[PDB]
Amino acid sequence: VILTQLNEDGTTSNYFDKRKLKIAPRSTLQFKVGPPFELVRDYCPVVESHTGRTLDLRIIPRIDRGFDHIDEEWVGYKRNYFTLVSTFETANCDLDTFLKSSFDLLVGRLRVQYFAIKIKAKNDDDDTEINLVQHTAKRDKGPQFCPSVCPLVPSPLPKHQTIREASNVRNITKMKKYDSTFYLHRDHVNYEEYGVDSLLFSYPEDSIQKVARYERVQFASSISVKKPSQQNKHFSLHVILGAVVDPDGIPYDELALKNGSKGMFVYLQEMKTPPLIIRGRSPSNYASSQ
DNA sequence: TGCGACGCAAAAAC
DNA sequence: AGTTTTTGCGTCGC
Repeated sequence: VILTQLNEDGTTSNYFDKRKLKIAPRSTLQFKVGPPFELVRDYCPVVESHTGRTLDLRIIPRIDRGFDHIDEEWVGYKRNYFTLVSTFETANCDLDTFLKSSFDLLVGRLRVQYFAIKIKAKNDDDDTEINLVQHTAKRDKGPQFCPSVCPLVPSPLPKHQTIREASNVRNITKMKKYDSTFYLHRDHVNYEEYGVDSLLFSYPEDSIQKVARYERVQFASSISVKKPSQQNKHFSLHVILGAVVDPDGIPYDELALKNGSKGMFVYLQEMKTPPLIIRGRSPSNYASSQ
């Protein structure tokens, strides 16, 4: 009834079918590693502005809640939360050096203001985009919002246990313990070490995330989860790493910038999950029906 | 059909 | 060690 896989950090992922077994909402059995991500493609090259060295980039994503591996399918539930986390790494550039340097896109050089991640959901069979929604912990007693673009600096991805432990922290002492894992506070660096043109100082806010954490995410309530044939639709979750540039023939999205003007989120790399099945609100999707 | 809404219930968080 | 918080899902009614 429960199939267990050992995670990289020694925790377990426990896959179970909610058609057959109902587990408490806050049970640790609800936390588990989801489908592995695969490269879709690389897009615009990035180079360091004097050396000309190409920056090696890699998205490092993981799903930590919401998806079970059941009979060779990855299965989520429309009504339930998923968590998708991601960092990126620069294999050829240590963070401290990276933040002091400056980088251009090779398209013809556009200066990179900052790096950022966004997530998307798609129908994996036809590439149609599907809306995602997020809640706060307060859920219906708080606002709903769409996943946002997250400025980030390169970092290793925290272990599954760390994401679990940090999921519902409010206590200040505990927040302090995790702060260095999730944030870089630019206002605490020695400004004299940095040039005006440095990458660190073109990030939009002083508090810069090291990890993009999309928690309490759902597929939009309007999604149709079956095809007309009654076959399940296949969905995929996508993580895109971009460079944000000043807009003043390559893939990009427009972005509401800090100064008000219309930025460009230029695509650098994209990864996606294998096909996902989403179970809808039908009673037959729940053990309560049996 | 199935969706927005209301809120029970059970373990985490403190 | 009691209270509050968080989140899967049972249910009503349109």
